[PDB]
Amino acid sequence: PAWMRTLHTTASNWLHLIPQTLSHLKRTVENIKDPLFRFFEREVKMGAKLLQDVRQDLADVVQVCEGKKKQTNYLRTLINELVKGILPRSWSHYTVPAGMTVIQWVSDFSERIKQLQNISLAAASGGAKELKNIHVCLGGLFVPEAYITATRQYVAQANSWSLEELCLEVNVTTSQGATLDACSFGVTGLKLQGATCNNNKLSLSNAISTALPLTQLRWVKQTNTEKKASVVTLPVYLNFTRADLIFTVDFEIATKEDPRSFYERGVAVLCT
Amino acid sequence: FEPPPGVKANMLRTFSSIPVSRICKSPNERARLYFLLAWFHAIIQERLRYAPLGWSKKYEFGESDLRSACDTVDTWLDDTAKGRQNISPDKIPWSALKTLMAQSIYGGRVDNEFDQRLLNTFLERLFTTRSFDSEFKLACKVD
Amino acid sequence: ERSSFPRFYFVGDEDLLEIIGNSKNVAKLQKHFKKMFAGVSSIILNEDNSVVLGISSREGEEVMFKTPVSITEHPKINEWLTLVEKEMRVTLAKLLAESVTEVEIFGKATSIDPNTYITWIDKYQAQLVVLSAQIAWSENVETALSSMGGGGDAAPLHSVLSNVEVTLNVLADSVLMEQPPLRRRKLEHLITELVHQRDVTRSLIKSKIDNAKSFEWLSQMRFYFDPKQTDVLQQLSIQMANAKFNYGFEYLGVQDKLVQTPLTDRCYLTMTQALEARLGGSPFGPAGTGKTESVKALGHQLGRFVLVFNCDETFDFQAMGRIFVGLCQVGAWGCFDEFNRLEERMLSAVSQQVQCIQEALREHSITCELLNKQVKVSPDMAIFITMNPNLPDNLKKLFRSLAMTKPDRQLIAQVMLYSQGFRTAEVLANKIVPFFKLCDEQLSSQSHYDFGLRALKSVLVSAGNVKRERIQKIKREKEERGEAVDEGEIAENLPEQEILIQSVCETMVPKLVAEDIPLLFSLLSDVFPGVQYHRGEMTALREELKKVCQEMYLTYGDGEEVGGMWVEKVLQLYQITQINHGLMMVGPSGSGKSMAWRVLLKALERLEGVEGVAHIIDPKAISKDHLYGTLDPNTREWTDGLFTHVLRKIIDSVRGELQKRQWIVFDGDVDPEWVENLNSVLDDNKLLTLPNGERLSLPPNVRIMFEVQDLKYATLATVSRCGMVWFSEDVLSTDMIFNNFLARLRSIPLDESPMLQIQRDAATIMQPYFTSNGLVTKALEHAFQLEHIMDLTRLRCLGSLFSMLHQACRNVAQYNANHPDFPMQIEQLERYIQRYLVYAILWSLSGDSRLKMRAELGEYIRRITTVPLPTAPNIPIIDYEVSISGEWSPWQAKVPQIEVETHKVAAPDVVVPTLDTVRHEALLYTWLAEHKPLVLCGPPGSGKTMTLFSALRALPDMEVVGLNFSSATTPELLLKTFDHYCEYRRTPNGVVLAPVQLGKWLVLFCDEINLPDMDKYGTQRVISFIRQMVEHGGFYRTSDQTWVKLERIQFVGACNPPTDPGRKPLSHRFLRHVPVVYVDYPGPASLTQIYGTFNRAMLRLIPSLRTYAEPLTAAMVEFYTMSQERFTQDTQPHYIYSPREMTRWVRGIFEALRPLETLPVEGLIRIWAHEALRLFQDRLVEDEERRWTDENIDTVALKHFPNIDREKAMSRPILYSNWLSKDYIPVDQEELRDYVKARLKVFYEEELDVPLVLFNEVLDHVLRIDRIFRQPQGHLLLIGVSGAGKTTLSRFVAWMNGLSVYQIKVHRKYTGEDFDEDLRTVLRRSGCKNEKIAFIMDESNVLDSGFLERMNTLLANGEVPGLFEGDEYATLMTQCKEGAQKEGLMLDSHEELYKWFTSQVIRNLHVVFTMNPSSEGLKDRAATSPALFNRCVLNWFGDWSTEALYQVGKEFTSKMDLEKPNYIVPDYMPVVYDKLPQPPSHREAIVN
Ligand SMILES: Nc1ncnc2c1ncn2[C@@H]1O[C@H](COP(=O)(O)OP(=O)(O)OP(=O)(O)O)[C@@H](O)[C@H]1O
Ligand SMILES: Nc1ncnc2c1ncn2[C@@H]1O[C@H](COP(=O)(O)OP(=O)(O)O)[C@@H](O)[C@H]1O
Ligand SMILES: Nc1ncnc2c1ncn2[C@@H]1O[C@H](COP(=O)(O)OP(=O)(O)O)[C@@H](O)[C@H]1O
Ligand SMILES: Nc1ncnc2c1ncn2[C@@H]1O[C@H](COP(=O)(O)OP(=O)(O)O)[C@@H](O)[C@H]1O
Repeated sequence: PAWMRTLHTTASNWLHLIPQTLSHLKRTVENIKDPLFRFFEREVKMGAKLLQDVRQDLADVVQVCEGKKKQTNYLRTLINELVKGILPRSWSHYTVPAGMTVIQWVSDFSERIKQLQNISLAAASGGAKELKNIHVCLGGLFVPEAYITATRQYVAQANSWSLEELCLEVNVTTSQGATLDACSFGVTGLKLQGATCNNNKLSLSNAISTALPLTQLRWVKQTNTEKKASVVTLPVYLNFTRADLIFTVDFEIATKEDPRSFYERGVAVLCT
Repeated sequence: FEPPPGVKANMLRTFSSIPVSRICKSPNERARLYFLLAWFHAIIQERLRYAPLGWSKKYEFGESDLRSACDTVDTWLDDTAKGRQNISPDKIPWSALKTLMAQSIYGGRVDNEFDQRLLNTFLERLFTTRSFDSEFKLACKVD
Repeated sequence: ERSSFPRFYFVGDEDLLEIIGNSKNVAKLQKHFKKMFAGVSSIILNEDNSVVLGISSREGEEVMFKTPVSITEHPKINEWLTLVEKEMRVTLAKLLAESVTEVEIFGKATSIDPNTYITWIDKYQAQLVVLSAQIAWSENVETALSSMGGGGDAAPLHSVLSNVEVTLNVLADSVLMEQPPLRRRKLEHLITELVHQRDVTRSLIKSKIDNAKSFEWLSQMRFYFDPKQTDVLQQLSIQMANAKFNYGFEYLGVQDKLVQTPLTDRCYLTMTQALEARLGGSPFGPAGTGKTESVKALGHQLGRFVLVFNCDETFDFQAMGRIFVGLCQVGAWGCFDEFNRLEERMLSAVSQQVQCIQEALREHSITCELLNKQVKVSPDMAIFITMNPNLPDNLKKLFRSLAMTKPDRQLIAQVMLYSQGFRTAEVLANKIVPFFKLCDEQLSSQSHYDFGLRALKSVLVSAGNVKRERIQKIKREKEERGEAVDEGEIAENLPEQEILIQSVCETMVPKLVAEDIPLLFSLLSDVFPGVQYHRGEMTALREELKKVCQEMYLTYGDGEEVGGMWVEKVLQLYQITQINHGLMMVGPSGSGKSMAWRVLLKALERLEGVEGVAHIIDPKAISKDHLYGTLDPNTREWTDGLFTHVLRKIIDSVRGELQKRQWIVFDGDVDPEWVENLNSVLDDNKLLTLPNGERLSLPPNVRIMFEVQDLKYATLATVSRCGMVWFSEDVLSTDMIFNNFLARLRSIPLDESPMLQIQRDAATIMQPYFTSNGLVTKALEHAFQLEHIMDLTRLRCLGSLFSMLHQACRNVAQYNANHPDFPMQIEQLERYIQRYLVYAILWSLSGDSRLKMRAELGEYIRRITTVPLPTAPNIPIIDYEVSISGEWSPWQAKVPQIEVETHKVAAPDVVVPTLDTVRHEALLYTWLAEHKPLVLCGPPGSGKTMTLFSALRALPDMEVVGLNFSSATTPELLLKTFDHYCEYRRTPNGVVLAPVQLGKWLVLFCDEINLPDMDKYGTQRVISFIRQMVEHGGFYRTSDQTWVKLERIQFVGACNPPTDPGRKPLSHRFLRHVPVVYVDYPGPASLTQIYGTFNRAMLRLIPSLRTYAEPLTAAMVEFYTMSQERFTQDTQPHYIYSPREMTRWVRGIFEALRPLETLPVEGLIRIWAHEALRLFQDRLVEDEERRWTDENIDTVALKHFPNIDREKAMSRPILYSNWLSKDYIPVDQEELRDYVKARLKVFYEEELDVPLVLFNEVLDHVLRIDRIFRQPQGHLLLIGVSGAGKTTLSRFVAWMNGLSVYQIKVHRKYTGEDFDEDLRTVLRRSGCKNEKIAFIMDESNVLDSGFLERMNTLLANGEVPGLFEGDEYATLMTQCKEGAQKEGLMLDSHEELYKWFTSQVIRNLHVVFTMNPSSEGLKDRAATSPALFNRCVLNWFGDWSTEALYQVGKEFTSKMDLEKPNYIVPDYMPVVYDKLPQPPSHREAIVN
């Protein structure tokens, strides 16, 4: 059947596209003490497991396509989902937009695995200290709220502060013109929909989306001072479907702006 | 059969659905309130079509919620204005309407905190004594 | 009757009948009051039991009626019930008035006196004092707003807030010091409400509200009390927003107060608006957000009882219908929990019901149709539906919605901390809540992990208890050292972060896996920085544990010492017992959970002086209806379940068990079917609710624990509702098990002392090998690396090794007994024990694997050990045995050389001894001496059933009972076997099940122990039951729910590999107790020996051929070899080969030879070829397979019989028949065709006239089928495309041989009972009549798998006991009696005539099964019912071949004349018929 031949073609194409393997992080007592290393090791293990599962499933599909392997119930269900264009349930272990088809999912998985491979290489080259200074895309991670919590824990442990007394400040600056302080963590890929951010100041704009060059998350002691009238709280959704709420950022609107207009127009930060 | 899109069409359907006698009661201001309610309802429903942007999910802001809001307005206006032909716009129980239509009606389906914030913004913009002036703007810089 | 006073309408028909019958027995009415009241569990009466003095709640708080209701004055049940309810409402209102006046005296006060406040709290109820505080605060705020109405004036409202503050202060001092638990709950509720009132008053102050009608005040829930109101019921009115509700005034007793967090307030507003608008509310949202609780709190605050149903997948309707109509008549609220879980049809039905009720409610804004009855719906009725993400389409317009997206955990804590009396509660809450978020996120995911709200709540309650205990300890120290006592001083100087850390650790560390323990500490270092805790050792408990471990022969240790981890786990179990009533010891089997809790119970008994009693209940083995209790659908009688029975026994306090410590251990797997009922017990309410409605209060001394190995299937609800203790397999190290075995061997004698001295000497000998990193440990580590047929469990291997060493000690004792002159000296004893130990590791660790891994283990142990070993160059130590002289002697010498009798060839009973036979006989002897159940696992056939049977019949005192387990096996089968062969007797220990035959060990052989199907939760009921009697030494009789101890009963099982289709792997917990021996197919040498013996015994009939016995057997084996190598099971599901085929071969050759007095070698080769074709060729599917088979048998015949003629011995027409000749001598195909054609003509004349063309395949088929009918118990599995003639030939053969054809007329309504009755008729028609029946079955006639199960049992036993019972069985008995009288056999008892009936059926009845060639369907049929593939012989009709089609065409188109002389032969003839004549005629061309 021609469907079998074209499924062979697309399976081979994806097996070429997806990276080969992922390297687990090396455990160490000092690394175990570090929370960022723990979070990144969990992410690496999850990514490696999912990558191995997907690669083995694609290899089994290819072997069936040659006729060398018979379609078991799991393999038959996978083939049916592939032909119908629906995302297999086994593959989807992280949160994914509902309408995303298989090809886009494979592309996203490839990008995430590339990011994880770079992260593992950087960690192996240095350690947790280098792991602190890695600019990581929140959308690329499987659980970005875990990353936010990990940064909070790292800042609390470095300065011997308590977790509940720390608050988050966002500094949106260019990647080249950025300062990596002790409490500052870089994040890329955030996109602002409904507004433009210049000099950490929000301005209303008609553009559909303005890409934030580099967002610096800084954990600071609770000043216990009321937020100014120009301070606006913007949600950070994981994808464009706006079903996942990672956290909330606080920005300073420009003068002559109205925060109610910001609320009405649905201005929000998106991970991807 | 589908409802014709358009704030004008939505308001016309809302006004046709409500009996004419109810909107014309002892307080002459009551009709004004109803109009505002209709407008607000229309706006809310017309933000459903832009689901990712206007809201976070396709809520069921159906006719039942509109009927509940009309009943709430009726009861609170009757309690505040006990058979008075005219009532001052300040004396209108604005806070009761805003709170009830932010938490009980139109807010029971709202689970996202930011959707609740948007609903509160809309209610505080529309339902106020300042609406009873001829300078009130139902919308700003439309075109 | 129920129409008047609808309040008792709540109960069903059962309780109505009971209250009508026992109306005068008021003491028996307490269950009804427990059912319908919320808090009232009993009514307080006098000694005369004639006047209702008051009411009493489950906690012990009671209310005395101002004017008691006299039952004598109103004999009618309804009249005095209504009087009691009215009295309770009026008295509650009067007490509310009194307490409101008292608290108003307390209100408006600069300071309050603690003694007066505590006295006021003690005087009234918790609900009443909370309501009085609410009323007083509401009135004070209303007065303040009335004063403020002027506007721009001074604010005494501050004072009101200050008032609350000051009284809050005294509360913060009341809970610090020790209080009675009831007053403690009262103080907790009062503190929670006072904190809420202070917060809302602060909000009012901030808002500067100065008008009483301002909506900011109107939103808050307000209470108004009007003494002036004539009706006490209407005195209290709860107004919030525009909604108004009259207070229920119904006694709630004491309930858990819910801190009113922002969300809960929003919920209150939304639900009150919905109820005012006369439609219910749906608080949809995720799990554990307050959805259900919030509804219950709203109902209780209005004085109403909410009935919270559970909408699980297994949901009852008639109970739901009765409970719902009861609520409708009562007017009490009803909440639905997780509506979406309901089945779509179930959902639609319940949605329609609630739609009708809601429509009635809106119409009331009055009776409605419910269960074909008129139900009066009170206006106060309300309905709530909690959902998890929508509402059904018919309900979307009838119900408001509300979002419980996220609970206010940060406040819930703060408020509960201030309730416990903690200072700096804000910081502690802001630390603890994110800490639990971290635990829920950062810790590795596990099935038993739980970090939800319920956890926070519990952890905080435990922290409050810990702080109170520490306060008491410091107070006692101050009493002993000095005299300055000041509770405030102790509280101020008391660290509180340390208390929270200690409580968190005591509650959560036990459930943490080995890897997650450090992370938690790091998490604490992140949340509670710089503050550390140190666990307080229990020195007295450690000493008691050491003594009990010494008494029980267990290893005890401290810290890093051996057994330290186990001791820490026992201490953690003790702490969880202290801080919880529901426990769960999770961990892989073999972690010591059972012994951990047993040792802890014994140590607690010996320490505290409170004797402990443990009830071990297996939930899965018993039925859930028998577990919790049965309510008869018609007689409505309630019989308490096992758990219900033991709980009622404990509550009754008959023999002081309330004094004792009762531990109910639910040993067994847990699934969300039975434990759902236990969810009402594991919560803080601690009550068991039965379907009859009767609720039993859980005594404080009772602890519920689930000794469950895995939690992959338990719901998160139960996980969150009980404490968890994790027992990793690393807890019980191997050294501990070795020490336990050695101590038990040294201490207890094996018989029940000389052999005790022998055991001590043996333990001294093997002590070097049992040390840490010894021979046994390294051998076990290597054995885990190999592959085994079943799952490897460390305790299984260790238990088998210990049993075999016990057998070694018994052998030493026997040798000493038989040699009184010379008992075995020390050197020979060391040699024997060392060699037997090596042999014991060899046969214990690798006793369940193939020979290659057995040899691998042998080589490894040879490399690593120092014990002397046999010097055989290639023979492994396994074929060697250890003699009583301590020497390595070959097993071959133990193998004799017997010559079977000629008439006994291939007989079922005879077993030819060989290497595998003797080795497995020795292993079976050993594992039967200790009565240890064992499992013989191996491929089909393989000599497993017979090898076991030979051993068991060799044993004299052990009778055998076989039980063919099927895919539908249930413990009722074991119960039937027990009541058939054993009997219950009352003994001083208790009731005991023992065989009716004295001094006999009944062995319940189970033919297929892994066949039974597992439930949807991975549990096999029969396997769990067998494990239960094996490990607990007994089971539970459900007729009276009593512990039955098994006496002289042991189990033995056999099974095919679990990897085979239709085979389920056994539980690890069960596999721990049963050693598995892998009986592989006998090797070529074993087959050669066994069947050379059979051939030599066979050929004694014809001496002139005797000398050919040796090669023939080889040939018979030789060909067979490549058969098992060529047609593997991968190609086809039925392509299996076993020594059973070879035995059938020998039997067939003997049957062919016995008639004939003399016969040359060519005739013998012809018989052998005929049998090879009839065994190894009909099963084949493809033509090339048959060609290969024929060529291979040809080659084998020439290889082993070279000096023979191929044309005569191996003539192509191999047709054997007894139709023409008297004897079974081969017949030419043509003469056979002529005879069967004449028989077909007679068939046409007599039976149905259908023309049948006689192609050569029909001859072969009519021969094989006739062969099968002639042999007793001849059963066929005909396979072929439909219409090929399977039934056509079956009917023909049955008519020819005299068998009456019987087919079952199957239709759509042909139920299982109809098939059962047809089977009964056939059984009557076969055995009772001595009339042979050809039973025609087609898979179309099969409408259910149960048909196949009954057929399986019939094939495997020649009968099915299930069909014939009671009057039917008596009719059968009469019939077989008449039949035996006619035939000439005089038998009286039922058993002998039943056996004669079974023999008659097995010799007469013949069942055939026709099927189409569905290979996947073939595999499913084989897996579902093994008997159709076990002994049923199956043929491959397939489809008519080209030759067959050609012959059909010619014979049928013989009448028409396609004889055309003008036909010319073409140059190219498209030949498709193989034997087409070289000139095609016109007719030949047309047929082609
Ligand atoms: N402290 C100990 N020292 C030495 N041996 C011990 C100790 N505790 C238990 N054992 C032994 O180890 C084995 C543990 O059996 P036990 O039934 O307690 O395990 P389990 O994990 O509860 O298994 P199951 O869940 O199947 O009941 C037994 O042979 C027991 O005698
Ligand atoms: N406002 C609250 N005050 C006190 N406890 C609460 C509150 N909200 C929720 N809880 C607790 O949280 C848990 C949620 O249980 P439940 O109400 O059954 O949740 P759900 O119905 O969402 O499954 C319970 O232990 C409940 O007592
Ligand atoms: N040592 C032996 N002596 C005699 N017959 C044997 C021996 N080993 C195997 N057989 C033959 O193999 C067959 C084994 O079948 P059986 O053990 O009943 O299968 P299962 O154990 O699966 O029920 C028997 O028919 C028997 O004739
Ligand atoms: N040897 C044969 N010659 C001619 N017709 C046959 C032969 N065997 C079967 N049939 C035909 O098959 C029909 C019955 O098929 P049946 O045996 O019921 O199919 P199944 O194989 O499903 O049992 C009869 O009508 C008969 O004509």
